[PDB]
Amino acid sequence: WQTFRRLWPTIAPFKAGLIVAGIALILNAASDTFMLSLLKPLLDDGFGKTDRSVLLWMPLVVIGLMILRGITSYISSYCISWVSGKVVMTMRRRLFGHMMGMPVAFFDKQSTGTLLSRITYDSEQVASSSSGALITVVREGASIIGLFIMMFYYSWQLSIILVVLAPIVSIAIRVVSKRFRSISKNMQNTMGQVTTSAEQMLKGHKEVLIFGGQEVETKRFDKVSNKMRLQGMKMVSASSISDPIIQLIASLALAFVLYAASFPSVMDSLTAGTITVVFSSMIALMRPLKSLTNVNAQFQRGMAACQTLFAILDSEQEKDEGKRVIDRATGDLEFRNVTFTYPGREVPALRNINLKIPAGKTVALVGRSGSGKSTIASLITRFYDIDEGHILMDGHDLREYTLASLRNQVALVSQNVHLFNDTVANNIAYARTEEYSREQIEEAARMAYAMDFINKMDNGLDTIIGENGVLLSGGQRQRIAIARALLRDSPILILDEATSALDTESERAIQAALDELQKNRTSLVIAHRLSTIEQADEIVVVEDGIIVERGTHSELLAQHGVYAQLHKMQFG
Amino acid sequence: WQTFRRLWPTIAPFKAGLIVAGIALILNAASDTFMLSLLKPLLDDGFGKTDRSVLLWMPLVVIGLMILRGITSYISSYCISWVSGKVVMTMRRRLFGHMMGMPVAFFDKQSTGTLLSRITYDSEQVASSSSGALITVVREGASIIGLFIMMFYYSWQLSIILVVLAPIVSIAIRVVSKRFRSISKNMQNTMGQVTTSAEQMLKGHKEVLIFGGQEVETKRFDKVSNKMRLQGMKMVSASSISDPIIQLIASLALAFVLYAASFPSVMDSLTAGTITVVFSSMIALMRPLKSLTNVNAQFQRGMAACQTLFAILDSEQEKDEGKRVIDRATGDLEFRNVTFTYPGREVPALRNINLKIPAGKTVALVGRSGSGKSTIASLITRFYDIDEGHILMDGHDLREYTLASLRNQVALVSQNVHLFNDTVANNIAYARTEEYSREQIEEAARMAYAMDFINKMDNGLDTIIGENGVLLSGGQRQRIAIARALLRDSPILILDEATSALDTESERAIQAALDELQKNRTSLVIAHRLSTIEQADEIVVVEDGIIVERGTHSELLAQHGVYAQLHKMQFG
Ligand SMILES: Nc1ncnc2c1ncn2[C@@H]1O[C@H](COP(=O)(O)OP(=O)(O)NP(=O)(O)O)[C@@H](O)[C@H]1O
Ligand SMILES: Nc1ncnc2c1ncn2[C@@H]1O[C@H](COP(=O)(O)OP(=O)(O)NP(=O)(O)O)[C@@H](O)[C@H]1O
Repeated sequence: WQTFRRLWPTIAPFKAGLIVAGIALILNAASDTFMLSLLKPLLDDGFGKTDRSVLLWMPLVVIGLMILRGITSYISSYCISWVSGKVVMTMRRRLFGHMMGMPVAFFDKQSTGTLLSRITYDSEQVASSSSGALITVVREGASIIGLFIMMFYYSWQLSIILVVLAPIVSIAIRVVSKRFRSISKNMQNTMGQVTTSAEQMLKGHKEVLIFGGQEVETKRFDKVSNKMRLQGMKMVSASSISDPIIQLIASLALAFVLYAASFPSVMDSLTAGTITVVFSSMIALMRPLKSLTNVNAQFQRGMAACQTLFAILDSEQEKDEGKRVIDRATGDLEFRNVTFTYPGREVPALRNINLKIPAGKTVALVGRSGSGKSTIASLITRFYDIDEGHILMDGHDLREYTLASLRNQVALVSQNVHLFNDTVANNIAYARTEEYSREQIEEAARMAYAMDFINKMDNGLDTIIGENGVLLSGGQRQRIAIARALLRDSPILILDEATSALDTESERAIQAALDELQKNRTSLVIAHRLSTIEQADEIVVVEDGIIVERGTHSELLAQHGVYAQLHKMQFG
Repeated sequence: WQTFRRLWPTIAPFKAGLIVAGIALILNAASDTFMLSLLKPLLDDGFGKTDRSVLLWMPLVVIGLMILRGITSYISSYCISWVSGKVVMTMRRRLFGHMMGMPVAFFDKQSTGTLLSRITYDSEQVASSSSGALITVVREGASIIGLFIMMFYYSWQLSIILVVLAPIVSIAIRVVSKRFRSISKNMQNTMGQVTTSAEQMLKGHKEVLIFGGQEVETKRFDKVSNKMRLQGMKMVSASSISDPIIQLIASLALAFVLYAASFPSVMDSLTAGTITVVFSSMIALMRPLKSLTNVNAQFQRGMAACQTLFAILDSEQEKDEGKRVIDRATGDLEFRNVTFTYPGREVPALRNINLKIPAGKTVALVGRSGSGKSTIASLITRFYDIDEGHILMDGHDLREYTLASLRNQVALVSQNVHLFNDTVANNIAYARTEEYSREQIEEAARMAYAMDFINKMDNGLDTIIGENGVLLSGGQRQRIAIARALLRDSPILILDEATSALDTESERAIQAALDELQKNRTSLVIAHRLSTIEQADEIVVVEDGIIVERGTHSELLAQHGVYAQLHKMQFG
């Protein structure tokens, strides 16, 4: 029940395997009563049954076994492997999704590696536990149930020995079990870190070469790798001494039987009938119990694992939700005295900031490399659901709106763009339906000045791109990121320094293209190369987390207030 | 021997565990002969030995067992878990390193996820195999050796049955074994892909939200996850039917004994002495063999795994090597008619390109967003060890030089910069020795216009940065990447569009800083914002994979050849 219990819910839909495998167990039990009912007799009494028994019962061994034994063995493996494989893969399925249901700074804090690990490794653990362990915890479990209810009344004297050591083996084992849950848990995170250190290794290849520390890396790894072999070794050894100690408690109630057989049987009451069955039943029961211990380890490993990720899944959906779902979008972006800071208790990266970007209009964000530009940029699309103030899209605040469509009401080109490992078409197509017309993309790639090189590379939009635009120019990439963002075609379009690395001529080319389209929609462009703002409906000069000037390329320039300054630095 | 064999080398240094665990096995065997030499007698003959036997031999059961049994159980677990834990973690250790010993487009082609996976998952497999399997393949293995040499001469008649089914069970099993090696192998890659799809998930979070396809992702995952539960299930079921089929061959030679016991024993020669021991020995031998099968599975899983990564490690060190190791570096970069293309058979991204950058001089790379700029940039530091031509640092070609110091002869600021998850200090410090003076960095961060914001954020250089500069501005990051690259202080410095996203004023600030330092060293700056080139010792205008103009801001401008064009587009 309880934690264990809370896991049965996800196993429930798969219980058909549990039962079918338990029924397979039973049938092999029957196959044993018959295999005993032929093997021992033809043993010594062999030349005593050499005719009728011998001959006529040979084809019943091959059939008794093949049929029952064989088909039942494959009934067990059959339904057991199945019940686990599904609960495991269905487990990791549930996390994956929950993971991305973790909006915000979650992904900011911990290394992606630890998360990645959780899916892979943690799920696998809880898997083995559910299947093979439930089968034996109920098998050797029911074996212990029969032997204790047997010695119970059948020999109330020796059962007064079981009621002195049963609670002692049970308590000593409950404890070793908690250190099992724990040692495995830590064993997990460790495995997780092995991952992280491995990701960095690869992700940072370029660096690591000129870096001048490939070995500094080797070192970091050896330390983590090792902390793994020893993390686990820690548990395995803890489990090894765990067995012989329980043998002690077993060999204790059993030796107690020998002490009461020297005096109490020499007082009858035990005789050669009970000093045979109560003792044989003792030396027997200690075996299935001293097996349930060795497998308990594995059951814990997984159980503990369940609870780790049971919890990670029980975490909080950083995806707060509103209600109002809109399909239309006149991009009437508006937000007042919105103040903002990142992980809670620190110093605001954006103070009392008021601003309105009416539909069709183009508002720009320029300021010192460090003012909340990119911040507010991403803050529009709720990535941080605010600090204190009001941000509303058409009179309605982001919250009033459903995160879902809200984010469907905007296209973006993040300062540094991230891409996938598909085809050009796709990296653009993976932009809402993931399947539009070959036209839209053809067009988008063109109205993004890129159809020329797309076509230069064989396979065109069908060409495989570098994992995160690795096998091609950043400009090319950026353009493509602009492509994607342009094709989607939203009412509110944010281009966070979308020019970043561009052939000046090519740049201005897009600029023209932009003007042509953005002429209707609401556009919020935030770049540094002023050249692409001189003709914006309004420019928001912002420094040190706070806005300082709203004006036309003209007003600003004339005003000589830090914008002008930058427009001076413009050249020289 | 062979593949299996080739793995023993890495297990060798750990064989002390193998032997100590085998000696522990033996000792438990002796503990069994004595446990039989007390348990059966006190069984029925209990009230027949109720005094001397009973009493005086009880403390020898508790000691016989505790001592031998207990200490031997912990001797087995002890040395076995150890031998594996080391061979596994030492395995993944060897790959990790080899992995980064894979210079070039390796990391370009396949998803980092697959590699990451290999370490984690593949190593674990070969681990279990080595330990638990070698123990039982030699245990149940030697058990089969004794039973076959026994029935051998002891009953040459029934041994003429073993020499009819032994080769049949052996061949049927050798085959199931190959499908074990295979099904596990594919099972691996699958697990690998589960990883990749999971990485993308997280890495692409930002996207995936505005993306508008969180569920498209869910779908991709379910398909891979599932392909996993079924990949493995495929093997497990294949193993399940594998057992009952071998039971068939066993139940075959055994039933043959019953057929020759009805007529041949009824011809003596077998009688009730041999129709008891040869048959008992038969029904016995089929058990340890029908166990070696079930564990063989696990042994294969790992064996196959060894060979997968045995090979991945046996791959080619894309790190070709030279000989000449230099410590000094007057940055005399020089290279003629060097042509270059990427993955072999395609169209050159750099043609006959000749260029010399003499020590102290500053050569710039500008051209259309698509010309081999970043390419040659990275080509200097050998990342692609060339196509056809000559690139030499001080008369000596890159090859003549040792990759090692060669890359130590240069500092770089890649178009898009990659960072780690340490402290500011470190992301800069991880730049050769990984431990310099607090000054150098203080200075580097300053002479990189960044000490101001570094100090604005609490903990300063001791502050924890975002996994790959996530929790701070790209400008800030870029500057830091410049920091790192600046502190190292090399003779040849390449700044690939190092300004990318910078506060114009801040930009020019660095520019000044650059001039001050680069005044002595050899500097190759390749940007787009021309403003930071107007005063370069020479500007290399390059378009469509080929150079087209070498001249001063002046000559070029005056010449009116595509450079001027760009310098016109400069504004407007
Ligand atoms: N995750 C974070 N945690 C704390 N502070 C942050 C975080 N992200 C950004 N900041 C702060 O916000 C500013 C950087 O972000 P932002 O203002 O969005 O950059 P940006 O406008 O793109 N600047 P730049 O890239 O230099 O043009 C600085 O004041 C940072 O200290
Ligand atoms: N790994 C690669 N495999 C194949 N082609 C590549 C690869 N990397 C770059 N290219 C080609 O080389 C050019 C892009 O690289 P490069 O010329 O270095 O960019 P760049 O000069 O930095 N351009 P930009 O970033 O736009 O200023 C294009 O013609 C690409 O198709």
